[PDB]
Amino acid sequence: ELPTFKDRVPEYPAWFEPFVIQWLDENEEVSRDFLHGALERDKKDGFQQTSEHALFSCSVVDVFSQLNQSFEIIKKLECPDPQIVGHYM
Amino acid sequence: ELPTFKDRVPEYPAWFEPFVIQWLDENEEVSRDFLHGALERDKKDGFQQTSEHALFSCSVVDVFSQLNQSFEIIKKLECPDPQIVGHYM
Amino acid sequence: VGEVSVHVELFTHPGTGEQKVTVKVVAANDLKWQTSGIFRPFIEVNIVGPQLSDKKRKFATKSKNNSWAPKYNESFQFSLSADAGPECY
Repeated sequence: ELPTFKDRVPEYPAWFEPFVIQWLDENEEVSRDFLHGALERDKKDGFQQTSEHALFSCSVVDVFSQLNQSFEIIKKLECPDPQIVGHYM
Repeated sequence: ELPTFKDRVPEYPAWFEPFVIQWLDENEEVSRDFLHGALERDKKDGFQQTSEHALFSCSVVDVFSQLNQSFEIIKKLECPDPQIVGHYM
Repeated sequence: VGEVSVHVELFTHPGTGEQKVTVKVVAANDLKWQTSGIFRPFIEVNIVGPQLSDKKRKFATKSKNNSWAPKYNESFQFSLSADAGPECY
């Protein structure tokens, strides 16, 4: 709210961005290990449909759940630099 | 790219060569005076190794930086006369 | 008091017909600053010209410890206005 910085896109997100990318990295690898676990749990479940009308099996759901938990951790930063956001994206 | 001059080694570098030579000279003096500076810093610092893996002291880095700056200018001329280039070299 | 190697690419931005100015800060050299302490040079780059109130006018390289010839290799990207030509900047 000081005029000097109301005048500007905040530069501070450039500081954290590598740590967010690191987090995105830790996150992806965890997510890929999770993906294999989920596929394999579903495979062990013989790939049953999630119900007789939910025609896909549960790993799909688990994965989207994970991906959303993950995405929301990003989204919760609301980085005011949209190019740094673009980089996360 | 005009046929008339793709048919030649360009003559314009011969215009500038005396100036590039004068520049190489000036650059040598600047390099030798820079060197004594770089060494005097390093000597006064008691020749600290630059780091625990850069087993050499800073004056090396200074000097090669100066040389590399100097070289890169010449190299960016890309003088199309190999004899003028040989002379520069 | 020294010199700065830059490589600069004006892009009459191939994506917009605005002008963007990429500035690769390669290095500095011959910095007349053999200081009474730890020298820690960094290079601020600023764009100057009309209609820049809404724009990031300033960048800086990282700093380099004890280095009168610090390399950077850091590439910045100013936006100019769309209206004012590059000769206004």
